Amino acid sequence: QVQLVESGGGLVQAGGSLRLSCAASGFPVYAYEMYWYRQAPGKEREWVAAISSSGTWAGYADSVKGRFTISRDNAKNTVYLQMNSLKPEDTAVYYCNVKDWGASWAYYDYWGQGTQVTVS
Amino acid sequence: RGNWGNQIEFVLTSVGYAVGLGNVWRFPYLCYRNGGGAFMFPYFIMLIFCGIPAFFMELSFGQFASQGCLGVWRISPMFKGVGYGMMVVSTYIGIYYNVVICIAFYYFFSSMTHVLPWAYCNNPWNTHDCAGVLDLTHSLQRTSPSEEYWRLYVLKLSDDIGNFGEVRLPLLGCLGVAWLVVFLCLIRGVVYFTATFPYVVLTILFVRGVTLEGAFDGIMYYLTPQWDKILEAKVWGDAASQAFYSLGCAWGGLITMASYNKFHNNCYRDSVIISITNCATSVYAGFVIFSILGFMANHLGVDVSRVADHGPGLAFVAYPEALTLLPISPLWSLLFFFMLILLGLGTQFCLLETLVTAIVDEVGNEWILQKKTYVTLGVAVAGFLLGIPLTSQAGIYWLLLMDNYAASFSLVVISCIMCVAIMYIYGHRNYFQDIQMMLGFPPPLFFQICWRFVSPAIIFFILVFTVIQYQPITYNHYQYPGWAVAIGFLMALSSVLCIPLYAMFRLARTDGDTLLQRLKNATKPSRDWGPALLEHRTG
Ligand SMILES: CS(=O)(=O)c1ccc(OCC(F)(F)C(F)(F)F)c(C(=O)N2Cc3cc(F)c(OC4CCOCC4)cc3C2)c1
Repeated sequence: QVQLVESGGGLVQAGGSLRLSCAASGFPVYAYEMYWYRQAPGKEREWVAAISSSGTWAGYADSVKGRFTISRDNAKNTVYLQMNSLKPEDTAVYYCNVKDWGASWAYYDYWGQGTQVTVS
Repeated sequence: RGNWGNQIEFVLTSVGYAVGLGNVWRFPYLCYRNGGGAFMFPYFIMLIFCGIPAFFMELSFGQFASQGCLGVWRISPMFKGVGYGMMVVSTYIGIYYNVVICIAFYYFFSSMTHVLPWAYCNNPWNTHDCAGVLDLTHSLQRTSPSEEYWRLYVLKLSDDIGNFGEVRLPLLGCLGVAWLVVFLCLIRGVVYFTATFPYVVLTILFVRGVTLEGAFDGIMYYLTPQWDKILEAKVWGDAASQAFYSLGCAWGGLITMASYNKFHNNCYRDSVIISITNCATSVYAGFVIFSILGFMANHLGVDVSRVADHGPGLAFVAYPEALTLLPISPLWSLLFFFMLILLGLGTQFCLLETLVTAIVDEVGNEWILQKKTYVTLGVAVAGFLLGIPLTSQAGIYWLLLMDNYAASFSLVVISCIMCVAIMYIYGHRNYFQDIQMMLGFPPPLFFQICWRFVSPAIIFFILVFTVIQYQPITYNHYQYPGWAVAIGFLMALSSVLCIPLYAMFRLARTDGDTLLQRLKNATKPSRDWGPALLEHRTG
C-alpha cells in the first residue's frame, strides 16, 4: 500500500541549488513525521533531515544545518528537501523515508526509490 | 531562593498534592463540555475570588481547633450538618472515583500487548465509520478508532440509563484490584518521583501533541475567549464546582488533614503554593488534550467543538489517541496509565484516611478503635458494592450523573454556608483574630472582602440563575430522561439537606423552650472550643 517516489536529482555545480520532492501515497501522511537520508558512494546510508507532522519542529544532521531546509505540503502528500550551498561531498543517492511504528514496539522503514544528486 | 536541599523537598511534597485526577482527568472534560474559550474566564474568576479563600479557610479552621470535619463544628454545634454534608460528598466521591481508576487499570493492563488495540479499524468492535490515523470513499459520520475502543470494547455502552445490561467482568476485576490496593495501603499508612513523574509524562504527550497538524486549531479553541456564552449560569456552576473540587473543598478531608498540622504552620503559604501550582497543572493538562482535539478535528473532518463532546471518557479517547503517535508506543502507554493509577490511588488514600478518621471521632473511643481495621474494611467492601452499577453496561451514564450533580455545585453551597456561618454567626472579627493567633499576621484584605462580601454574592447569584436557567443533562447528545435528572437533584441535595436536618435535631435537643433564645444557645460556641492545652490567649 505505502509508496514513496522522489524527483529533482541530477548534475549541479558546487555552490548550486536543488529542491528534491518526495511524493507519498497509500497512507494518511499528515499523521507522520517524514525523514530524508543520503547514501554517498562507498559510504553507509546516512541521515540528513526530519520534519514534524505539522512542520513545527524540523531537525537536521550537523553536517547539513543551515544549508538545507526541509518543508512539507500535506495537501499534495509531499515532503521536500531544499538544498542550497551544495558542496562536492553532498554527492549521494537521496532517499525519502517514513517509519511506521504501527502503535507497536518496532518500526518498518519504508524507502523511496532514491534520487541521485551529483555536485561538480 | 536556595535552601540547602531541605525546603525544596517541602515544595516537591506540596506539588504532589496539586496534581491529581481532578485536573489530569476531570478539568479537560468540563472545559470541553463548556467550550474552552467560555470556561477559562469563569474558572479563573471563581478560583481567585472564591476557591482560594475557601481552601485557606478550610485549612485554617481545622488547624486552629485541631478537630476533624465533624468535631470542628464546635464553633456553632447547630451547623454540624455541614460536616455530615461533607461526608455525604466524600462518600459520593469514593464510589465513582474508583471506577475512574478501573478504567485506568483496564487501559494499563490492555497496554500489555505487541500492538495497542485502539490504533486501527481492523478490529471486531469497529464500525464502517472508523477513520484510522495509521490505516475510496466510506462515511458521512467518521469516528476515531479510540472512540470506538472506549464506546464499543471497554464499555459496551447501552442506549439508556435503564438498560443496565450485564456487568463488565474485566472492569469489575479492576474494581476489585483498585479497592484491594487502597485497603492494603491503609494498613501500611521517594517524594521526587511522585511529584515529578506526572510532569515529565505530561510534557512528553504535550511535545507530541504540539507537533501534530491542526493542533493550533485545538489550542485556539482552548484559549480564544467566548464573551458570548458568558450569561449561562451552567458555565459558572461548572467552573465553581471545578474550582472547589480540584482543591478538595467541601470533601471535608482538608479540615481533617489540617487537624494534624502544627498549630503555628503557615497555612496561608501552603494555600497559595498548592492552589497556584494546581491551577497551572490544570491549564497544562487541558492544553495537551486540546492540542490532541485539534488533530482529531482535521483527521475526522469536523469543527473542533464537536469532535469528542463527551463527559467522563474524554481522557480515555484523547490520551490513548495521542499515545499511538509516539515511538515505542506501548512503553509510554504503560508509564502513562501507571501515572494515572498512582495519581488516583493517592487521592483515594487521603479520602478514605479522612472518612474513617471522622467516623471514629464521632463515636465512643475504645471499641470503635479496636474496630479501626474492620471499619476501613467495611468502607472498602461497601465502596465495591456501590460501584457495581458503574461497571454495568449503563455505567458512565451514572458516572456523569454523580460527577455532574452529586459532586458538583453541592461543594460550593456547602462551603458558602460555612463561609456565612463563620463570618456572620461566629463573627469575622473573632475569626481574623483567631487566624492572627497562629500566623502572627491578619488575613490579606483580599480574603477579608472575599469571605465577607464577594463569595456569598457570587455564589448566591450562580445558585439563583442556575435554578432559573436549568436544562436537562446530556452525555454527547443522549438526553437524560425525567427520572434520571430527578435522581441527580436528590443526590445533589442529599448532602445539603444534612444542614437543616441537623438544625432541626439540635433545636429539638437544646435547652431553652423559647422561640429564639434556643437558636442563640445553639449558635454560640461550645465551652470546649479553641485549641489544645497550652495555646490560649482566651481560656
Ligand atoms: C488536584 S485534584 O486531583 O483535583 C484533588 C482534589 C482533591 C484532593 O483531596 C482532597 C482531600 F485531601 F481533602 C481528600 F482527598 F482527603 F479528600 C486531592 C488530593 O489528593 N489532595 C489534596 C490535598 C491538599 C493538602 F493541603 C494536603 O496536605 C496538607 C498538608 C498540611 O496540612 C494541611 C493539608 C494534602 C492533599 C491530597 C487532589
